[PDB]
Formats: sequence, C-alpha cells, structure tokens
Amino acid sequence: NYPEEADGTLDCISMALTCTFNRWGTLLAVGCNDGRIVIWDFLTRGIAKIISAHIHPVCSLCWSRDGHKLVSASTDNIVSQWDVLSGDCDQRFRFPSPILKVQYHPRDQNKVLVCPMKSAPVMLTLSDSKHVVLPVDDDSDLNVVASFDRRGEYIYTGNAKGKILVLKTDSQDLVASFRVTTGTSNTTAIKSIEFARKGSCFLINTADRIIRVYDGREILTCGRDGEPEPMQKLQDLVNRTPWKKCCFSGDGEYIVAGSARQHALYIWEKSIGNLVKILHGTRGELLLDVAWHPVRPIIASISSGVVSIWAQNQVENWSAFAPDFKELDENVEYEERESEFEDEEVDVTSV
Amino acid sequence: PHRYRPGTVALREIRRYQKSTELLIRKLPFQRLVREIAQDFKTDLRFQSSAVMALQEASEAYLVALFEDTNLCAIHAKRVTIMPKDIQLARRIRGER
Amino acid sequence: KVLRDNIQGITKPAIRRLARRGGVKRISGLIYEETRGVLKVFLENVIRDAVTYTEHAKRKTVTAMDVVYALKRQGRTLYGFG
DNA sequence: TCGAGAATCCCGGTGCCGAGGCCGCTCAATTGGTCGTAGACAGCTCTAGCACCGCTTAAACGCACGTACGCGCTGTCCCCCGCGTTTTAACCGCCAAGGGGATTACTCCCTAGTCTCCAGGCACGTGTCAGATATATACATCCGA
DNA sequence: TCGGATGTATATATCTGACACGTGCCTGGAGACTAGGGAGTAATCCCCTTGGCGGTTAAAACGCGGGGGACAGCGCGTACGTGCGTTTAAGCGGTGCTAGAGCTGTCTACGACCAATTGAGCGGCCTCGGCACCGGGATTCTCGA
Repeated sequence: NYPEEADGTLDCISMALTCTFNRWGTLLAVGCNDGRIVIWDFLTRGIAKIISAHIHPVCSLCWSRDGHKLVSASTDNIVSQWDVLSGDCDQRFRFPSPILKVQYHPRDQNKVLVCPMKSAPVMLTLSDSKHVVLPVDDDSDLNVVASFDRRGEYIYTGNAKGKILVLKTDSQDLVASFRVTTGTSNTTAIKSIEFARKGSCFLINTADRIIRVYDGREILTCGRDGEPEPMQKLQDLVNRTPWKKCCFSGDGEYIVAGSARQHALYIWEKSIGNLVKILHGTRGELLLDVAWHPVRPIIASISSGVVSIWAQNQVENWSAFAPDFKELDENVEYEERESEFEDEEVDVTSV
Repeated sequence: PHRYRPGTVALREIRRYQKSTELLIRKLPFQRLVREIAQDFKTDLRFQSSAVMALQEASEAYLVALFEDTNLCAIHAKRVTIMPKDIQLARRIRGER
Repeated sequence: KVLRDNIQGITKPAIRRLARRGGVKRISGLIYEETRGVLKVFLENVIRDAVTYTEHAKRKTVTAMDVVYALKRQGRTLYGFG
C-alpha cells in the first residue's frame, strides 16, 4: 500500500530524463538525453523494447486512450503522434524551441494541447496540422499552465500570478475564474496543476512551498468569481523543502511529493493528508523525476539516469502458510469449550 | 584566509548596538502581526500609525529588560550560554506567572 | 482579505540583535519559539484593553491615547505621545 | 529481605467562654414633587487610511567549518547536623497610676459665586543655519610567527 | 616581540527643512463684593498604655562527633559562531478615494434638591455547646541486621 523500504532499482539505461506509465500503469517509456523509445516489463522487472528515435532530450511523452499510441517533444519542436507498433512520425513544424507540454484530450486522440515555454497554450487537432490558440488575459506572464481535466470537459489555464481561468475544450467558456493569496502579502507563482484518477479532487502546487487541495465540483458550484477555499493545505513543517514534482496515488488517495533538494521524499494522503513516512535516500543525489503506479506502490525515481524503486507495505506473517497457527498478540488465557469433552451439481467451468 | 576568533565580532556588535538608538524590527511584518491578533476580538478595525509605533516601542523595551535579567541568571549558573529554563526562572521570580 | 500568519514574520536575526542590545554573548538554539510565545502572550493583553477602550468610546479606529492608557494600567508607563 | 522501637494517630472524657440570638430603640431612607440642563440626535464637511503599482537593493538565508565548553566523573575534606546538659529570661498573673484622645460648644473669616473688563497665549506665516551627509585620511587594534 | 591588516575616528564641503521669530486677536484670568458655613479653639474624662514583682519552665546556649555535600581537576564531541554566495520582499515614490471623525444646532427627559416619616440596623445582655484539652491505647515508618 504505502511503499516503505529499499527494493533496489532497475538502472539498466542511463541519462534518463522522463518516465510515463500507460493507461493501465503497466508500460513505461523513458526518453533520455538521446531520447530513445525504451520500454519495460514490470513483473519480470525487465526491458521490453528499445527504439532509437532522435538525439535530443525528449521532454514530453503521453500514451493514448487505448494505451497504444504515443507523442513526443524534443528540443527541435518535433511534435508528432507516435505509435507503440512501429512508432513513426506524422507531424513536425515550428514551435519555440523550449517546449513544456503536449496533452491528448482524454476522450479523443485527435485533440491535443501544446504548451510551449513562453507562449500561449495551443490546441491542435491530430486529423491535420490545425492549431487553436487559447486566449491569454495578461500577456506579460507568458507562463499560463493549462490542462484538460480527467474527463475531457474543461481546460484549467492558470498564469504565474495565481489567476485561474477555466476554458471549455472547444468554445473557451469562462465558467470559473478566481485568484488565491494566503498569509496575504501577494499572490503566488503557480507551480503546477494536478488531477487525480477517481473523481475530481485535485490540487495546485504553488511557489510558497504550500500545496492546496481542491475539487472542481464546488468550483462549478461557485462558478465564476467565487472564493474556493482549499480542502487541505500541504507543506513542510520543519524546513522549507522546495518541491520539484508532486503526484497522487493511483486513484488519488495517497499524495506523495518529490522535493528538489535532499533526495528524501515525503508521503501524504488525500483525506487526512498526514506525513505518514519520509522515504529517505542518499544525500548526494539529485531527484529529477517521480512516477507512481495504479495498483502497485511503485515509486519510479529518476535521479540522473538512476531509476530507483521503493515498493513495500507487504509484510509476511503466518496463518496463510499454516492457518492452524493463531498468532496471539499478548498472552491469551481462555478455555475454548464450556465442556472440554448435499448433492448439488455445481458447475466447475462457471465463467 | 583572514578569520577572527569566535566572540570578537559579537563584542563589537554589543558595543555598537548599545551605542545606537533606533528600531530593530521591520515595520510591515510587525504591523501585519498586530492586525492579525487584533482581528479576533473585533473585525474591521483601523489604526493610526502612531499606535503601531507605540506598541513596537513598548514591546522592544520589555524584551530588552527580559534579556538583561536572563543574562544575570545565566551568569549566576556559571555558564555563558542562555537556556529557556533560565527564561522560565526569570518570569517565575519576577511574579508575572 | 483574511490574514492568518506572520507570527513567524519575526525573523531569527532580529531576536539576535535584541539580544545584542541586551548584552548577550552566546545564544542557544531553543530560545526562539520560547521568545515568540512570550511576545505574543505580552501583546494579547494590551490589545484587549485598547479594543475595550475603543468599543466604549463608540468609534472604529484605534488612536494612540488608547494604547497609552492600556499601558498605564499595566504599570508600564510610556512618555512621548500625548 | 527482616524485628526494635520511637514517633504519630484515633478514641474518649471534661468544661467553658464566645457565637448566636433576643431585645430596644434613633436616624436615614424613601415618597412625592419641581426644574434646569447634559446629552441625544440629526446634518454637513474634508482628510487620512486604505488600496494599488513599479523599481530597487539591502537584507535575509543556506551552508560548510572548525573550535571550545557543558557536562560527566572521580576524589577530597570539613562543617553543619543530631544529641545531651546546663542556665535564664519569657511568660503569666497581678498590681497601680496617669496622660491623651474623643468629646461638645462656640465664633469667624475664607472661599464659592457674580459681574466686568482686557491682555497673554495661540494659530499662522515667514526665513535660515545646525546638522545630515559625502569624502579623504591618520591611526588603533588584533591575530600570527 | 614584531609586523601587517584592518575597522575607526578625524578633518572638511553643501544643502536643507525644522526651529526661532513677528502678528492679530480673543477667551480666559484678574479686580471688587457678598455671605455662611468649615473649621479653629477651650474644657473634660476615662480609658488604655506604661511601669513594676515573683514563678517557672521551656527554650536557648554550648560542646561533640561525624559522614554526607561542595568543590576542583580532567575529558570529550557536541552545538554554534564566522564567512561567503545566492534570492526576495521591505521600502520608496505616485494616485485615488472614501468612510468616518469632527463640528453645529435643537430640544427634552432625567438627575439635583427639599420636607417627612418610619422601620431597619445597631448597641447591650445571656447561654449553652463546639471546640480546647488531657489521658490512653492502636498504628506505623525507620534503621540496623
């Protein structure tokens, strides 16, 4: 459940940059400094497939709605739809050469949203080379992180000034917009926008090293220009601990976040959100990437090619090996007795 | 590679801070603290700036007197370093608590 | 517009400079949250009394004279504000 | 881990002086009335407190690092405690004696209160030099060999 | 002990905006007059403070032995200063604006004040029982084995 101890690693491929699990969590693609298409198996802990693609560090990767098509983003604006059968290029044209995010629509692998570094997020079709630019109010930030929701309804576009702007995936409907300040001095640079797997409880990373949990249902309840309070504020207590990456569990129940300083990582929940365990590590290691598995407590931790994995909370006991053995906790004195001395044709292939 | 021995810079700090007379706390965080703990007894209050200055003066003088008596206690216990039990002893003997 | 913090806004080196004006050579590490607690416990009483004067006077702003009278009741009298 | 034994802790009989209660009575608190005014309240103005914004840099913050001291340990030594024996004055009951402090009656002169008058203090409008601030520069001191 | 490396007073030049100084003018202080009531002052008495005399004993004073606290030297490894380089939010300007403090005008309900009774609280006098006090026996913590 919550993974605890060392568990080793699979450091078979160096220079690792990013990592992504498929729709079922069961595959893995790692673009590296050269940006190859490297695939693994998980129960074997073995390599499935290696395909060389380019020379550049391929930053953004995403699977498909069936878990069978892919997408890439190197330094040279190479934004094609890719495949898991052959993996071949389809589209390539000009973008600004730092590229942050591409993102399929979660109900259509035609609609894709390209987010450059210092440009507006641009929504592309994958039927052809069409592109739709979403509106920006500020045009002074030029840093408006955007994302589809889990379903496919809206796009949540938030600037570097803490201002929320919600757009509809085809008609840019501002059904909700707000701004957040806490311990009120000023607003905060929005670090990231997140989404869970079960429902709409989500969170926002902010540059005050404080993580605030939200829910789109009450956001739509207030609609535009309400005051949505956070469900839960998450932060570090003793120190600053600036953050590089945060993630949910495989349903959005645990929330484990990766620091950018120490290689010693912190685990929370959603409902309680308690710091249940500090997963430590070597101090002389730079954490670079974190990934989580849905039905297994996998922590894919890229630290400069070193991809180390901590996966536990399964502690073996008896009464499964020997069910006669009844493991008492303390001394159980008792007497078990108050006096110490049909032809159902059951289907065997019922699928 | 020139480094002083420990304590000398502390002594010249003591000299020049006992020489000078000014405020020692930035005014905006103290002001926000005052408004914060003022919020609870009544909402929507306003402040002349002179009142905030007066609060800053009185609190700073009180803390300085507390540190002087604490330092006397720590010297009596044959140490150089100050401990929170010495602070507790000073507030015990003074009769505030 | 709701404030909820800046008790931590009192920095660490400010308390160091107050100790230096106090005549202190060597400080432990455990002193700081003790000192913040002592400071807040001090301020609460004066704020209660100044609010009580203002509420009796039927106004909304807080003047300096109210602070002066609230200090005057404590035995700690301040000169220089009227 | 044990018995001897020296303070303690209920239990019971005696008696006694101080709460408690009762009574008898003067003074003050209540009723009923008027009347002059502090303040209750409405209305107008205008000024500081708040809000926002842009630019800067002083100031906070993290991090090694190297060192010095707060605490523990161990030996010492002597002086403050527990006890016995002897003096002495605190105490208690008692006696006498006399100064001073409540006490009332009786003038009286000293301050509240009124009215008239008129100038010392106060808001306002000036100028201008004491000190802030910048700049070079002897020199006093501290750590290391 | 000397030698360099410093932070530190020390001399000088320039602006400037608080401080010192004239100005009109008024509202509050001075000058006379009047009462009536607070307070000064002369008896006075009786009580409560001072002073003294024997008894007795319980407590203070004085030795004595000793063993447990004060205390001083050593040893460590721990926590906290010093210096440097890297972020950020205090601070300093400019603008708006507006609730709210502050001054003015009007009246009226509400406390000051003056006889008048009456009952309610205050001084005086019993008394009888809760507690003082003493004997006596059960209990129990301490300290050498």
